[PDB]
Amino acid sequence: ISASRKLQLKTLLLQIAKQELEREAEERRGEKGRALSTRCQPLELAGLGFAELQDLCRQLHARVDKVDEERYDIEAKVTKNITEIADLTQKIFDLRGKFKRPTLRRVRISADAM
Amino acid sequence: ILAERRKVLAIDHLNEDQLREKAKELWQSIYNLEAEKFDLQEKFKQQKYEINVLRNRINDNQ
Amino acid sequence: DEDETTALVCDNGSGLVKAGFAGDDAPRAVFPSIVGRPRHQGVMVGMGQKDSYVGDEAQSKRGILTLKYPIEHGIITNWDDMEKIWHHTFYNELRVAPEEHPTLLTEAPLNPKANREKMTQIMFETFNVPAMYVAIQAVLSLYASGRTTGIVLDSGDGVTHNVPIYEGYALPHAIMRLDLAGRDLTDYLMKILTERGYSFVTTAEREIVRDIKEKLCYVALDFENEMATAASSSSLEKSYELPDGQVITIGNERFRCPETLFQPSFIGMESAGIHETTYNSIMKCDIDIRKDLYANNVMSGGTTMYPGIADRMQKEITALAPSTMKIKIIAPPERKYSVWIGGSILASLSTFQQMWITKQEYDEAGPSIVHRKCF
Amino acid sequence: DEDETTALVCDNGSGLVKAGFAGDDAPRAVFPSIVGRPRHQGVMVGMGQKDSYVGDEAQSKRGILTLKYPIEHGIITNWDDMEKIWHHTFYNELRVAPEEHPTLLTEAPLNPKANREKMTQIMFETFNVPAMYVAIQAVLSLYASGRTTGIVLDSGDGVTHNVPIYEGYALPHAIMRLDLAGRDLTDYLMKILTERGYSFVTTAEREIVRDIKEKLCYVALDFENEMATAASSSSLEKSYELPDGQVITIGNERFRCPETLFQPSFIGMESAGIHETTYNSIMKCDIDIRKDLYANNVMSGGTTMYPGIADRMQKEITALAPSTMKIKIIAPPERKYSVWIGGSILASLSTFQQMWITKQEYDEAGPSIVHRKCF
Amino acid sequence: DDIYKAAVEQLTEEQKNEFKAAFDIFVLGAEDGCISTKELGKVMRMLGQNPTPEELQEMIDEVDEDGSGTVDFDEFLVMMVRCMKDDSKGKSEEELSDLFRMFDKNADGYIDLDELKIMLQATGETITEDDIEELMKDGDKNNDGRIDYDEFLEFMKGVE
Ligand SMILES: Nc1ncnc2c1ncn2[C@@H]1O[C@H](COP(=O)(O)OP(=O)(O)O)[C@@H](O)[C@H]1O
Ligand SMILES: Nc1ncnc2c1ncn2[C@@H]1O[C@H](COP(=O)(O)OP(=O)(O)O)[C@@H](O)[C@H]1O
Repeated sequence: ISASRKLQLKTLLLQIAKQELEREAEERRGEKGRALSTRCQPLELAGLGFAELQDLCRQLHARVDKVDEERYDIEAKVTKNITEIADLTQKIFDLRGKFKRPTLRRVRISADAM
Repeated sequence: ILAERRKVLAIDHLNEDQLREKAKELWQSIYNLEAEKFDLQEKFKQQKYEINVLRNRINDNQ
Repeated sequence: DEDETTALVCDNGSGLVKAGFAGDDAPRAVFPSIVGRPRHQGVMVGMGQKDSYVGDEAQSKRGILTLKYPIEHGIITNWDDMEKIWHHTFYNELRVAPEEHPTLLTEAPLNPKANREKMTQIMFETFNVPAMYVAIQAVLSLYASGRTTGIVLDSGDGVTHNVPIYEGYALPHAIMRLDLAGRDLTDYLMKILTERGYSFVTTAEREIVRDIKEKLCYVALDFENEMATAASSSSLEKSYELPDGQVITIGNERFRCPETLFQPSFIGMESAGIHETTYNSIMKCDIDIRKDLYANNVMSGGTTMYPGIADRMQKEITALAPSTMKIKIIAPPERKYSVWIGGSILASLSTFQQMWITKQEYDEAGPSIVHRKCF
Repeated sequence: DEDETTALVCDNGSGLVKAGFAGDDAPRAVFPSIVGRPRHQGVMVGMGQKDSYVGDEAQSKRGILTLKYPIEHGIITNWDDMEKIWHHTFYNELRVAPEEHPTLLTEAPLNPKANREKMTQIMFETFNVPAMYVAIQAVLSLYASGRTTGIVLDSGDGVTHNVPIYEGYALPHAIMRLDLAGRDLTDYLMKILTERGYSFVTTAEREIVRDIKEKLCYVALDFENEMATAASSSSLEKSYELPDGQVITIGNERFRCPETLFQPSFIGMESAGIHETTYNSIMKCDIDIRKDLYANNVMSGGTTMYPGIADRMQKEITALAPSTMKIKIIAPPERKYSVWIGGSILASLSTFQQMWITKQEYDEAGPSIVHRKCF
Repeated sequence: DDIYKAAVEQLTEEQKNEFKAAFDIFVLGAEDGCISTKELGKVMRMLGQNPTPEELQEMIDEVDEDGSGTVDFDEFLVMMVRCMKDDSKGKSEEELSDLFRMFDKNADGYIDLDELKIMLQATGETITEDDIEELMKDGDKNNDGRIDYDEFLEFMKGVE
């Protein structure tokens, strides 16, 4: 098989993944917007007096504390996977290094020149 | 850490105009923090994908 | 010649020293472990001449020189001669020297420890090397060969080490060291060629018979059948050209020399041969090791260039080995050079950069440091 | 990662560890309860190599490792080793982090406190499991076996439990902790195979004998006539292939090993054996209980997979038992895996959702809580 | 055809300018603009490759499909990327990891033949019975029947 068929299909294959990845990002933006509407609903502050506005303020204090408690735990979970990835990646590098490390190089040229 | 990170509003001694503005300040903070949670959750899932791929790569080269 | 402080690598035996720089997959040049001296009285003047000759100089002017080898069975007995050989190796021909480069040496696991102590002292005090490491020849053969496991028969010039390695670890209880090597095979050959009417006694003659062995000899997969024909027919004979235009015609001696590897009794040694020796290095290891060592018989060093050695060894081990089990042999073109090559690989590995003795640790501890820092 | 926050279940014996998630019908993976460590000095560099290997890694790399068992006849004495086995189990084979799931572990109640206390502590403090539950092996075996009443014979690697249960209740005065197990059967076989000319004294050798036992041995309902012939004829010997290709044949020794369970004097133990111990557990229960236990002897754990064992046990008990009555053995295919299967069943029962220790109650009380919340 | 177009697309401006300037050494001047094949060894070295005489001859042996005795400029770029892999950037592991995940619809850690076919047919390019398998066997260096994450990264290095 000609190089041009093989290269164009792996090229087209990567290009479709790029379109799908751009969609993943748009889908995440769409879902984040909807998640925000329901997770952090708007304040009905207009038309309220002192006691009513204080209740909104107290509710927000509880809500900001809760959003950081959950954010912190999620942040820790993201961090845990990053640490495991760095460790798994190094194990892979050493297993693979054993296959090519000791034998691959650009050598024995001066051997003929001399 | 959370006590240091959470924002706190003045409440009991504020009048209506002050309370509307203070309620607004945490609302936007919460909104932005919920946005971070969403993105962190998506990052977590993408990183979990990489984790299982890597666990298999170790066994595949061993 | 070089634009980086790469480690230098030297494989110093009783035959030749292979040398070059780390990162290459071959030595840059070969330096015979020879110091030559005139055995005649000079008559003419204005003739140049040396007090002593080394390496290739020693061989090129050998017609009137006696040629001596400073190394015996892997041990330097004359290190003043090795310093002259090394000075030439480094400063005249390879154009690199320990003075501006770290240096790796290759050695057997049971090489007398005092020998490493002296080589360590020389490279640090005579050649001013900034750092050193002395590596196991079997390790170097396994890196060059693409393996972490196997029995390495390092076939030196004066001794064969025979050490099993598994998963990168030594299995020292199963080392079967044998006092049989390429230089002893030469002795057998010259004695049998003497029987045919071609004695080899003096230096020029000693060098010729070594050269005959390297170019004409082989082991073959079956000695007795090879002899049934070689001892019966001239069709198995080969005429070798001697320096003066005369020739020597050699018959079954062509294989009887190499055969000493399988029959050490030929030179008076109390041994069953290299295949039995390899077998015991495998067989004395635990049974969950044995399968990996049977699958990895690694030939290295010299004499492995003899035709039929891969087949002779695999078949003899298979015969000694349990049935069902698969016996495999590694005998790459990186033969005779694989110890040097492994030295290049090891010296340059990133995993080895902290394994070097620096010329700080050396002076604080002295030469005996090699016994604690290398192996 | 799962479709429910299902408990994870891990059955950690002195032999092997079976693990998977609650609600399945099998463990996802089985590991030896082994942590292996190299007993050799490394020679090559950049070889990777762990300080310790666990489970199947420990067995696959065993050629140069000493293999230790963290569990001693049902008791974890080395909890650092069990934490590593568990991390491997949970993250590499089950692929589920315990932080999001309750975990159920098992032990005999006869176990002298430390096992349930440390099992609870490891999962709460090193894995941050949200909840814990240490289960009874007899309970788990009866659920897996389809019984509420009967005697659980779990004759596995560590200790034989032999605990009777009636209408879901323990009858603890009748439970006889018995120091006769699969691990002792292996040691006996290593010694009698030594007499035959095949010595087994090292770790690799111990693992081989265990493999021989598991594949070649049987108990026989009639060992006396079986040995009269097996000890007289090669026609009853079975060949086993050793890792290095050598072959061992085993004759009356094949059953002689399992026979120890009925003849404990073979290993120096002062015991009546498992059939009489089971009988005595039945006898020690009230007279209106005895009949239900005689009719419901239930096999679990290991060694219960030997040919002739269900018949050997039923006949020995029948011989000790009174007339008129029918003595019966239940021997489900969920043998050896029955404690794990029971864990899956128990963890998932609605009537067992209040039995879990939460990771709140644990910290307020500490690990001694296991004595108030589990049993 | 498309291999020749792709080699042009993959070489950057600071590189293609050197390739044509050095490659023009193939014509002596006041001739016919032939651009001969015997000059390939010289240009490999002029552009920074460091081949042995055997390698210089191999570059020559791999050109001249029509027996014309010449090398065109786009043909040269194709022959150079097969000798000296001067692609454009060539991306990264992070970029291909995120893209890998898109083909791995079932999150199995590899791309099997069905995913490979769906992703390609989805581009509008017609996929025939022997296609897809031809790529799988290219990426699948270990002959395991699929292209895994590691194999994917090797397979698509230099792909846009
Ligand atoms: N065709 C051959 N026949 C016999 N011996 C050989 C042949 N080729 C190489 N050798 C031997 O190789 C030896 C030199 O290389 P080597 O022993 O590997 O270095 P070192 O002795 O330092 O380990 C010499 O003894 C030489 O005779
Ligand atoms: N075919 C067999 N022959 C002899 N013994 C067996 C066989 N199958 C299982 N056993 C024994 O089972 C023991 C494992 O005990 P096990 O019941 O699985 O502990 P746990 O209940 O905690 O999982 C091992 O010693 C093994 O030899």
